[PDB]
Amino acid sequence: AARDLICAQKFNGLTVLPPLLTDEMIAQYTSALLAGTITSGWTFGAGAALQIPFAMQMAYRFNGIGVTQNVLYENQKLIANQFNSAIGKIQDSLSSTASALGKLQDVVNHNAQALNTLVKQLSSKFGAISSVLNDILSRLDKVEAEVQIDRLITGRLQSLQTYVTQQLIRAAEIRASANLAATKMSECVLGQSKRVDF
Amino acid sequence: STECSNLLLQYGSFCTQLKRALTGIAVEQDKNTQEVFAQVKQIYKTPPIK
Amino acid sequence: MSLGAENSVAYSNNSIAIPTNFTISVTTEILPVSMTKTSVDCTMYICGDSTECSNLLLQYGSFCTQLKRALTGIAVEQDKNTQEVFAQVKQIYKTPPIKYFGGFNFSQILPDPSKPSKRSFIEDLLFNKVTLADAGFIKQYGDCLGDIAARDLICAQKFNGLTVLPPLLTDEMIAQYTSALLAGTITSGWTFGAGAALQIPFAMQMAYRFNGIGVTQNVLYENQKLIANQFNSAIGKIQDSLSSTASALGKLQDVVNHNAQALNTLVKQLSSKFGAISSVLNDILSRLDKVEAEVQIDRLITGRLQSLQTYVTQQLIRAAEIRASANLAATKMSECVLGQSKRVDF
Amino acid sequence: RTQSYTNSFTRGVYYPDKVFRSSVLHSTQDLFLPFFSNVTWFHAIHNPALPFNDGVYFASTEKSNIIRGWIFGTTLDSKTQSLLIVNNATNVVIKVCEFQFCNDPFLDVYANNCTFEYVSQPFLMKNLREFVFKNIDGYFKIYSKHTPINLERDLPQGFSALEPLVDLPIGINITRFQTLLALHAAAYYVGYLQPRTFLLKYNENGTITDAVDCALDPLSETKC
Amino acid sequence: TLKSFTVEKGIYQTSNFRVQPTESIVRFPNITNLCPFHEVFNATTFASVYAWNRKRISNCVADYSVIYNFAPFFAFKCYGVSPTKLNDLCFTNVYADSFVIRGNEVSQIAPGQTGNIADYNYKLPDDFTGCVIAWNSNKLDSKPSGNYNYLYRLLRKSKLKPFERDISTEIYQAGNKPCNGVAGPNCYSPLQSYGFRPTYGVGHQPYRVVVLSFELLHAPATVCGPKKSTNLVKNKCVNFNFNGLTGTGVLTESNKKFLPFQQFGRDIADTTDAVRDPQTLEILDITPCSFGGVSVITPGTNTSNQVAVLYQGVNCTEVPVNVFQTRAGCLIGAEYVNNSYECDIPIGAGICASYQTQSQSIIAYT
Ligand SMILES: *[C@@H]1O[C@H](CO)[C@@H](O[C@@H]2O[C@H](CO)[C@@H](O)[C@H](O)[C@H]2NC(C)=O)[C@H](O)[C@H]1NC(C)=O
Ligand SMILES: *[C@@H]1O[C@H](CO)[C@@H](O)[C@H](O)[C@H]1NC(C)=O
Ligand SMILES: *[C@@H]1O[C@H](CO)[C@@H](O)[C@H](O)[C@H]1NC(C)=O
Ligand SMILES: *[C@@H]1O[C@H](CO)[C@@H](O)[C@H](O)[C@H]1NC(C)=O
Ligand SMILES: *[C@@H]1O[C@H](CO)[C@@H](O)[C@H](O)[C@H]1NC(C)=O
Ligand SMILES: *[C@@H]1O[C@H](CO)[C@@H](O)[C@H](O)[C@H]1NC(C)=O
Ligand SMILES: *[C@@H]1O[C@H](CO)[C@@H](O)[C@H](O)[C@H]1NC(C)=O
Ligand SMILES: *[C@@H]1O[C@H](CO)[C@@H](O)[C@H](O)[C@H]1NC(C)=O
Repeated sequence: AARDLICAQKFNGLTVLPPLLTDEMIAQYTSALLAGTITSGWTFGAGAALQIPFAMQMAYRFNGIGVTQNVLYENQKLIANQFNSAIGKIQDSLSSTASALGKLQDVVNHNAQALNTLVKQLSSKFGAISSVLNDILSRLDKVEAEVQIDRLITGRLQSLQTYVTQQLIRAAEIRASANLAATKMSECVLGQSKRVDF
Repeated sequence: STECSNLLLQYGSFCTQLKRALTGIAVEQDKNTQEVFAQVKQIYKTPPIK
Repeated sequence: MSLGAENSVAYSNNSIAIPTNFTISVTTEILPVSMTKTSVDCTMYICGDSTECSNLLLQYGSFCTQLKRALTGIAVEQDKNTQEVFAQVKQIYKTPPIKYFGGFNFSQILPDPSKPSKRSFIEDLLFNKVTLADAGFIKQYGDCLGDIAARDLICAQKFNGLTVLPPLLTDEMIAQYTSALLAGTITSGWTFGAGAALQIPFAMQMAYRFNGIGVTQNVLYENQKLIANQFNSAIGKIQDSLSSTASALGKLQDVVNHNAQALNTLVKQLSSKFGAISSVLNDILSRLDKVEAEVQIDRLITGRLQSLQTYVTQQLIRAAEIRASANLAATKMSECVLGQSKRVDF
Repeated sequence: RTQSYTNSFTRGVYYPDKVFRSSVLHSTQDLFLPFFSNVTWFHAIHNPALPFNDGVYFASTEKSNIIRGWIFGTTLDSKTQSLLIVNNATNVVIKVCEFQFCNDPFLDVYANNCTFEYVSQPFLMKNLREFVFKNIDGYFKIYSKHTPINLERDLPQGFSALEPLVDLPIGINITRFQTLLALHAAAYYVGYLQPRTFLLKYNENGTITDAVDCALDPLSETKC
Repeated sequence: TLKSFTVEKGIYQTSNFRVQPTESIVRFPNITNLCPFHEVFNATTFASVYAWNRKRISNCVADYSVIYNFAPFFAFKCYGVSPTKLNDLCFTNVYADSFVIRGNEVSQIAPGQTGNIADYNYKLPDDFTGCVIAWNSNKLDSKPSGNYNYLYRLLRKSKLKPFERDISTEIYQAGNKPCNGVAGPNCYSPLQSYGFRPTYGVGHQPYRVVVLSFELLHAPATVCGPKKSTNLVKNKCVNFNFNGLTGTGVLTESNKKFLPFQQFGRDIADTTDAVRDPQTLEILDITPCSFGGVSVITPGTNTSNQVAVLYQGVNCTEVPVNVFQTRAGCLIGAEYVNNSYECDIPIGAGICASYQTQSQSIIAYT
């Protein structure tokens, strides 16, 4: 077809490295967490996984709220049907609307867009006679081409420093969000939380 | 270009610290994923009865 | 890579698993709080007592005033971090001279008056494990003036205008704050964090702690010697692990290492030309006339100013990360030490 | 003459400039002899000209001082000025002239466009003597070292830094050379320099005691 | 520093103190001979371009103000130095290259240029330092019948490296048929005469060119000019001038082991750390004389005008540009008390200061 943007980024010295954990390993970790929190309750996050029936685990989780356990055992089909309807509505909400996961899309989009900017700065002159290095080298003698190449080197070094600083600030923000997500995984999934709106 | 490299060598160690910063970010991303998802000691499995 | 051992828990409709015995486990969590406070003189760094370089640097505006303001803000922020983490207790509590606390051995974590800096045994091991990189809090200009053996890196940092400021709280003050927190935690419980310290025997305090996690308090009183032995054995295992393996404090070592390495880089950038004819300012001022040496000096000034701005920006980002870790450490000190936390994995 | 081939064994490092450095690792990019190279051992009992390829490392172990000098140049049959090294055991004559030699140079031991002339201290004084000759920008540079060795079987293992002696601004398009032998026999090693990057370690006495060649193997590239 | 007429309570990093130098030392070698520029700049005739004359200048006093009195030139064009600073600093060796070219080719004697002279006859290096002096010689190198005594090469098989000379004349061949020493078809002699005439234009006149190439100071310096040496004093912050390199600092006798070919010593930041005196073979260490930071501890302007001064990181027996010794420097103007209060103005390692009633005064405590 035509020249892709990623091919131009690869040809200009920009590389994307793959992550250490594949998506299958993340899925295996998620499945292990789900199986533990379904079969054993919160006990797998505090030592050995101790099995418990799910209705009894849910009665424990109602005593954690303030409601006595006779409410669940006398209404178990109602909580079961309400949970089934609520989890079936998630699929219908995710099969149509494409605006819930947009935050994750932003984690894609900036990481593309900044890279695209790092290609466009190769087309700038920065006060030199041309943006092509070989045109400067062939069109001028040693001293004048040294001056123009120094101008281009200063401009491209400034662009690269700007990119690295923006990546560092975004990395700090992503690390804060990852610390929050690790706390939420530790406290909501592996236990029951009394913190309001957490 | 050889002349550009020979003039870039006179600018010091900006490239080394830029490479070090990007390497630190790339290590930190994997550390973030590991500290979020890898929280279980054993890979539990659900029983065949559902 | 392997994610872990495969396990299949035997779930059933009417089967439960209930423990019949326990272990008491003491684990170790290391958190950075503060880092090294530095100050940079631009006239000594960029120019180095040259009058012509100073007169050309005066035309560049107020870059160095805002660099000095940023570094002073970071230096104030480090002392604020240390004061926020450690200095939360109101009074300096002391333990009674008789060290009996229900059979629990606290001799490893309580100070002794043998050494001048009143630190515990584990604190001595922690202070000996982390190797400092000879920061400039100690006076060294008398040592740098007398040339012995070879030139040090710290002497070159001092001679090129880079100074390290000492922290406000010394090591014995932080040790005394920590000893006050230990004395309050052992003697009073969680009562000293909510007002006046109210005494309670340690067996009754630990029975309250057992009653907080859902275990009835008759379990402790019928298993007191076993729990005391388990606590003492865990403390001894922490002693052995700190005496044997020397790679558990490395996060704090990183707080040392970067704060040396970046400074070393800031000296190496004085060896660069940045497109000029020489990296020495006096050779430029001697070889050429006024206009050409002014052009070369402008090239050197622009390069050194760019390197100094990169150093200050990296220090600002590192200070933000260190402040986040210090806020986490202050929250953990307020929630784990001054009380009991129901947050799982916290 | 008889040719054998020998490993260089991390040998042939010289001081890059006349500046004292101590307790620091310095990176240089000069004409160096690469590590673990393929040097040629020459036994002389019988002489085609040896090529001069961007500098020559010469090593000798002659105790009785049979070896005497070199005929760097291009034609080596008079007709030019060329380059000449003659030792009289009290002086060195680096007069750029001729002596009307044939293809076999020799020396019998019992001024026609003279541009340059220089007289100095004696040049050639368990007797491994190493020299490095290089030609950069019309300048002829010579480095030298004396080292005692234990057993004379090949080039020894270790680091012996080479120190400069003599700098000459003449020699003009040197491409071949021949080595003088005087008979009233030879065991000389020849190696070829290459443009290489080195990482040199200076100790507290200012002596180069260790070096890393940044293009030998990937571990040394990691070290550099 | 605060750019205001009222200050608030606290510690302010105000300025930096440096011990000013007092004396000046100039150290030059004790060489008395005078350099022979007279037999270089004016002579009977100059050599051709292909056989350019090289003269080595060493071990003499080099005066460059007498160069203008020898030849009537305009442009003393220099590349690594300036013509007005050639007397202060000084070098190892000078080399004078003399030839005669045409006026079109004066621009060809420059670093990083191609053409006919710079490619096949006389090539300057790209990192060349020194000066090129060219002046018109129509009244000395021209004849009405033509001056055919100056020769230049047309073409060569290969390019010319910097600072090489070609003398031998070989008949060029640009074909498969060999010349065999015969200048027949496709066989041309390389050397051709200029043929200078007085009736020619102003760009085709002969021009005498002398290129003075100085090599930089790495060896002991041998050739440089009339700067009067000064006696050497030590253990004092002075302005030193060693062989042309200037600086400010304290010179101390040392125990460094220089090898006999070494002259200087560098640092991690590539500044001079040790130097060798050119008169007596002695090794001296240069250290910067004492300097540091100065901070001002004050209460508010509405309270009082009393201040205290903290000199940061000095064992202050070297105070000038109540005395209390802290670990953060030392304090002037604050009285240490054997008491303990809350920290008002933070200073250093456990020491704070305040403005107290015990006659109001600034006190410092732990
Ligand atoms: C509960 O566990 C503890 C140790 O975790 C057991 O205590 C040990 O018991 C053995 C006897 O089988 C003794 O030899 C050890 O000296 C005991 N250790 C300590 C530290 O006291 C205890 O017996 C267990 N209790 C039950 C009911 O199983
Ligand atoms: C509960 O589990 C047991 C064992 O798997 C099974 O026999 C029983 O039928 C289950 N109960 C229901 C209601 O499915
Ligand atoms: C345990 O306590 C005793 C005193 O009750 C003390 O002598 C001993 O040293 C302590 N154990 C350790 C390991 O310090
Ligand atoms: C040097 O080259 C010769 C050429 O034949 C070869 O036989 C010999 O093995 C080489 N020496 C090495 C690789 O050490
Ligand atoms: C430097 O030389 C001295 C003089 O012999 C010697 O004592 C010292 O050990 C040397 N330093 C080294 C080898 O590091
Ligand atoms: C220069 O001074 C030194 C020491 O005073 C002396 O040895 C030397 O002979 C002097 N040089 C001349 C040319 O007089
Ligand atoms: C240069 O030297 C020659 C040789 O004696 C002389 O004739 C000529 O006058 C000198 N030039 C000047 C300007 O004195
Ligand atoms: C340096 O300071 C210490 C600390 O008081 C002092 O004992 C020593 O004499 C000082 N050194 C001097 C004044 O040379």
